[PDB]
Amino acid sequence: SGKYDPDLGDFKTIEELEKLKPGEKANILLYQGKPVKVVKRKR
Amino acid sequence: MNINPYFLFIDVPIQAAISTTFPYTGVPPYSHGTGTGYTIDTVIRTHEYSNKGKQYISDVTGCTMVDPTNGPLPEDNEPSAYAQLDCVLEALDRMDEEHPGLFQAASQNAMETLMVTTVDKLTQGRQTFDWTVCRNQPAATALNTTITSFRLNDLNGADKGGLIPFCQDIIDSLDRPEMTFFSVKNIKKKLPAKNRKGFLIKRIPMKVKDKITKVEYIKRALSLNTMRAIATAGIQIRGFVLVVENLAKNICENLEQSGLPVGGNEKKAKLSNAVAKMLSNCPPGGISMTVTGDNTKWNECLNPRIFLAMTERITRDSPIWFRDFCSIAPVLFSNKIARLGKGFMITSKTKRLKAQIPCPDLFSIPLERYNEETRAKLKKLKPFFNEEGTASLSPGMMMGMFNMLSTVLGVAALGIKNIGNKEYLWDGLQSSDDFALFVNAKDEETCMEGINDFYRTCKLLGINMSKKKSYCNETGMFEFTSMFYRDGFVSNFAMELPSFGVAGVNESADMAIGMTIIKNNMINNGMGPATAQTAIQLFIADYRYTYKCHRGDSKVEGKRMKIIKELWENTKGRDGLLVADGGPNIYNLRNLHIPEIVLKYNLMDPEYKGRLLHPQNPFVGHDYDAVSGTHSWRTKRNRSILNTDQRNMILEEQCYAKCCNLFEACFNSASYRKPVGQHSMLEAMAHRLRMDARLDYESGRMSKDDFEKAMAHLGEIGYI
Amino acid sequence: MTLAKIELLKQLLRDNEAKTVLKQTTVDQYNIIRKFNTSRIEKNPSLRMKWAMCSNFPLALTKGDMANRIPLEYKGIQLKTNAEDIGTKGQMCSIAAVTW
Amino acid sequence: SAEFIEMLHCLQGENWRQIYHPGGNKLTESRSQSMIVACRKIIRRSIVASNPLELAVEIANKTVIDTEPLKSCL
Amino acid sequence: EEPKIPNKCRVAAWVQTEMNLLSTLTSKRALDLPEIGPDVAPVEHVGS
Amino acid sequence: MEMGRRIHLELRNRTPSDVKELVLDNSRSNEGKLEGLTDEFEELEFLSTINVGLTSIANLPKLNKLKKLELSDNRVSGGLEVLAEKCPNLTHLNLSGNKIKDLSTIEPLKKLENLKSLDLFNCEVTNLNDYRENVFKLLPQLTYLDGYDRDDKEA
Amino acid sequence: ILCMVFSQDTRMFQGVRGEINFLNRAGQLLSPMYQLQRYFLNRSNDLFDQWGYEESPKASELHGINESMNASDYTLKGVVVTRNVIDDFSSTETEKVSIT
Repeated sequence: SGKYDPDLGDFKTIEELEKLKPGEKANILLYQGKPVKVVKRKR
Repeated sequence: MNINPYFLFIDVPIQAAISTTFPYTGVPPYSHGTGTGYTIDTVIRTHEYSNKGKQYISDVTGCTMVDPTNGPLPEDNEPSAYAQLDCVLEALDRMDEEHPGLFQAASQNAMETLMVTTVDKLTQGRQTFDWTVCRNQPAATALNTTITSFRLNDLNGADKGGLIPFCQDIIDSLDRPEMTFFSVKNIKKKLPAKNRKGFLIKRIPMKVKDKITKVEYIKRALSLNTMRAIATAGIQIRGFVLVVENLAKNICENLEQSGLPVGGNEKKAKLSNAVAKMLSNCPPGGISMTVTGDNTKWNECLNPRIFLAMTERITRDSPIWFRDFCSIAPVLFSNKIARLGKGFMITSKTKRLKAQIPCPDLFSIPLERYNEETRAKLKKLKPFFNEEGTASLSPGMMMGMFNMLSTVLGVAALGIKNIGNKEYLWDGLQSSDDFALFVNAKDEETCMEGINDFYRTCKLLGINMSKKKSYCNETGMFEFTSMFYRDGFVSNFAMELPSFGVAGVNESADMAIGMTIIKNNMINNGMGPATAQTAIQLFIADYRYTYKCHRGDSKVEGKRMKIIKELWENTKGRDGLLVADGGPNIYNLRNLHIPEIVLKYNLMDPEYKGRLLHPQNPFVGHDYDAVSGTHSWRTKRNRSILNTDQRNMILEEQCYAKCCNLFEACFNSASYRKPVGQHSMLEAMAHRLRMDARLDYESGRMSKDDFEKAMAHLGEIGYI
Repeated sequence: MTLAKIELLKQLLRDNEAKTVLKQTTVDQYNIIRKFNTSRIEKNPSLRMKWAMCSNFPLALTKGDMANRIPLEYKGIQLKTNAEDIGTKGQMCSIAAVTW
Repeated sequence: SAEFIEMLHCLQGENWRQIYHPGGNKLTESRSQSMIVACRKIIRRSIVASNPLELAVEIANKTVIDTEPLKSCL
Repeated sequence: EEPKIPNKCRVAAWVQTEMNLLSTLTSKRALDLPEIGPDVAPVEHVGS
Repeated sequence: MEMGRRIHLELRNRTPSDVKELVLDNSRSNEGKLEGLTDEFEELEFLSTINVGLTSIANLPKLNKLKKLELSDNRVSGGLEVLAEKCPNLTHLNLSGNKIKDLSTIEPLKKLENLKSLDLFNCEVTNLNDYRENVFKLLPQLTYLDGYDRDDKEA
Repeated sequence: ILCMVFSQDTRMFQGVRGEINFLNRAGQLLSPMYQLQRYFLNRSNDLFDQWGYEESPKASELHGINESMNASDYTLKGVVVTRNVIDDFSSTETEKVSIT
């Protein structure tokens, strides 16, 4: 849904991703220097 | 659920369960300190078990001597060193009769090997006690120092090259009234060093000449210094012990009872064969019993005089000169003098002080100032103490120095096979410290009578069986030198495992040495396939860490890893790249004896093959098996001080410090502006000042007057 | 100041011992005294090579056309050194050089 | 045997024994020496699987010794 | 000075807990060993 | 301070059936009990008993609406089967800091089926091999534990 | 270095080699004295090289110090290190001081 936003915080581990709730946006890292911002979906 | 590891023994035989209990076959770091106290205790115990013998005063070294041989027989189960000569001679006679033509052949082979050997053989050994400096030095350095001292004393045995002339010169040097030699003396320092004052104090060594009276050299040669070996012997003893041990090894090799020098699965074969042989000839309906005997104070009870008797009996039909050569070692050991080491340490808590009392001043203070144990030990050691901080020690063997002869004596004890013509027959195996005894009889009562007779017999020969560390059980299960045998199955108690890190030579050499070490561990110590593969994995990990040669396709970063990644990208035959170049490892059990270059040759890129195996590459320049390529580089091995005389006389003149001070400012203002490469420091200074003046004038720091003045002075220097 | 250093060098040259030591002893020999002054030999070969590899130029290098064929720098990475060495009496090369 | 000691690390152990045979320039029965081993593997693949017949014939029909089907060589 | 011989102590209950816990399976591993060449001989297969 | 004072403060001198939660913390108890809570209580959802010195569970009103209960820092060591006969509707159980000897103490929770989370911290039973697995197969009804069943959610 | 800058010695001025346009964390241009202070402290080996050297203080205790701060002879022009105790800062009057 977006791009790297240091304000939202650092990258979130799979442990936090799995316990996340729908409608909440998080940040992940593909590889060194290419972060991305994602959002959970019900579907 | 509280775990109980010992419960494993319920479901597994203990022989397998306790396999490889100690990963280390060497020595731990936390072992009870072997200092002056330990050696004092050792000498005390050696003299304690033989105090009923004949005590006299040596007329050569003027030291107390104890001779227990042919002494009163023991009346108690305590350890005894009183070995009757007649029993030993009879045992040797029985061994010779059983093995006709054995002693003669072994003595002949030993004398021939001695004739063909060379002095250089003495350099293959552990730390040796150098007498010129009275310390522990490498074998080569000790031999060189002894040779130099002999040359100074008109003794040139090493010149002839043979070992016989060297030993002849040793025994002749034992006769010179005054012995002159070289020694190293340290003197303090006054040369500059930049910490906060350009001045530091250290120690510099110099070579000096020192002379010693006859008795002093005699005592020094017999001295045994201490660093599970307890002491080391100098060079005057090494050749004779070498010859005697070669003789004993020749005898042992043909003794079926001897457990040496067997190594590898041959040990298992010998164990199983001995068990099978003993069971086969068991009396119909009889009982076979096995004792995993151990010997307490083995080397604190064997007497050098008994070894001399054994050597004389063995070489009864041999040239007289060889007989004397063999006898020279036991007589030297029979007069051994122990060195007590550094000394003790005494402290005062109230004033927060401590001091070190060296061995010569051991008794210089009242005994009340030593703790209880040291007080008692010194009280007991007083009679056997010399004024030069050394202890006379006639008996004992201070751990392994005649291990082969010890095994021969044990085999002789095992060869009697009967006493009183009773209904029991004994035999077994023995390797220089431990014996397994098999006895066949009718009932266990007769077997134990035979075991008792064997115990008494070995007592008569000075061998003391350990009642507190021995047991008996029906034959089929026992132990022999940390190797448990159980109805065919065989396990090890302690196995040496590969140590962390590479061998420490170079990439290809380190890889080859690691693989050959793993192969040797498999062959000898019996390492299973899975363990060997895991060892290969660990060695590869350590090798990659040490050489920074991770896989080319890995994501690690490093100075060398960029080029490795580029090579991996540019290479087609990625299976043929060496591990040192980030390639894939392909080593496994079937190919642990093949160099990786040979393994990967068929898969290497031809261009990569040419680059790697270039006949003239700048790295290689000018055991294990490998291939000479660009990975056989050599590291800079050049340190210490050379030009010692010139440097010492320069540093002792005066003005060196001023030269250093002038050098420091200019040549440290910049990290590296030195025209190095044998340039005279004055020339480098001249060039540096010329460039500095040029830059100052160009930037305007100096006017033309100062410029010309500086060049005038620089013109006067001679490099402008 | 250049003049101050110049005058100090002349004053030092007035004395014979300083002049002799400066004329004979080379810049290469200057490093040697500092080494034994504050350095000595080590042990534990496994760790010794571990320390050596991390250094800049631990590998000895031969002298010849091939030695000079490889460059001084590569993608911002040094390979060898120009000035002669004392021990090997030749150039010294970095580990990366081999990979190059 | 000179050729057996070199591999001893992989032949004999304390409580195990590996049956290994040497080699060296035994070329001439190439095709045969191939088919047998290939055929062996097929059986090793079929015996474990249920109903080995169809699987064995399938693997045998779809195997080629580098130019030709195994059937022709057999 | 006299030698400080080691004292004498009774059973410590924490060693049992140490053994119990160190033998449990956690959620993380810290072992990453390199690879080995392909296995051909039966002994290599058994070891693998 | 006493359990009665806490009851009065929380209820504020009102009918017992007016609050669905209680906070009995830092309250001294007679021989380690939870007196001051009469059996007349009919509605209760949350409970909190910390530093009460409770040594046993033998006095508790019969209930059918409680879903959470909190016990901590107590020397209680005894069978908890009585909870089934008193209130078999527990969902959150907290025994952090309690004193339980062996696994047998937590056995009687099998008959309870509504329990989903159980807490046992620094307990003598917690320091055992496969305690996590052993408890799980001993209480199949359990859906949560000290916090790491499979993920992390909050009560 | 600080006494050097404060003394306003002509040699210190002639020893400058870079540039003086620095500011503070608040972003202000300082007087040339403090700019020189910051320049010399940042680059200590700027006025030290061209300052000039002076013979060591030949005496019982007076001994020199070189540019590297080691207690080495051939000291800086003027600088002297005495192996004694200098006790200073007497009469701490706390005299009246105004604040702008």
